[PDB]
Amino acid sequence: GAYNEWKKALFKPADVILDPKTANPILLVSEDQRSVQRAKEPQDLPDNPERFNWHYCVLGCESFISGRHYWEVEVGDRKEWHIGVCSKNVQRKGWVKMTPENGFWTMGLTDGNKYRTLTEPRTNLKLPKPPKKVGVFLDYETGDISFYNAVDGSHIHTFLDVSFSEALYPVFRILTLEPTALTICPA
Ligand SMILES: Cc1ccc(C/C(=C\COP(=O)(O)OP(=O)(O)O)CO)cc1
Repeated sequence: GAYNEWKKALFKPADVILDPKTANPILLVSEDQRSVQRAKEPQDLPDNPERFNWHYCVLGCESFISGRHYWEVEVGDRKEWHIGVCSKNVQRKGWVKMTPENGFWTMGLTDGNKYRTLTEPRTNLKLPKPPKKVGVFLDYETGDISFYNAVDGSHIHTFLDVSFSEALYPVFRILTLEPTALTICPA
C-alpha cells in the first residue's frame, strides 16, 4: 500500500533498541531488547539516574535531534499500552503527568477499547478499527509526531508543530500484566 511503499522515501527507519537501564523495575525487557513486558514483581535493580522509577516506561537507546524518523510497534491484542516520544530531560524520578508540557508526546490504549491522546487534558480517539501495529513518525524540523496504523495506513493522531529544544527518545509504557508483549519491528 502507499504507507508501505512511501514511508522510507520520507522518513529514515530507526532501529529502535530498548534500553534496559531506563526501564522501570516492574518491566522486563527481552534478551533481544525488542520487546518489553510487565512483570509480576520488581526486578532487583539500581535507581541509576536513567531509570524511570514512578512511571512504567522504557526508552530506546538512540535519540534524535534532527531529521525524519519512524519506527513500528506490534501492540497486537494488548488491552493497555501507550507509546510515543519524550524529551531526553523529562522527569524520570517521582510523579509527573505524562503530557506535552512535561515532554511526553504519546497516545495509546486503555481498558481494551479506549484509545486516547495523553494531552492535558486527555482526549479520546475514535478509531474505525483497532491497530495491531503502530507506526510512529517524527519530523524534528516541522515538529510533527504522527501515529499510523502500519498495516492499512490509516491515520491515528498527529501532534502538530511542536517546538523541540531537546533530544527525543522513543518511549513505551505498559501498566498491566498481560500475555502479549509490546514488540518493536526492525526494518
Ligand atoms: C497499575 C498501575 C500502575 C501504575 C500507575 C501509574 C502510572 C501511570 C498512570 O498515570 P496517570 O496520569 O494516573 O494516568 P494516565 O497517564 O494514563 O492518564 C505508571 O506509569 C497506574 C496504574
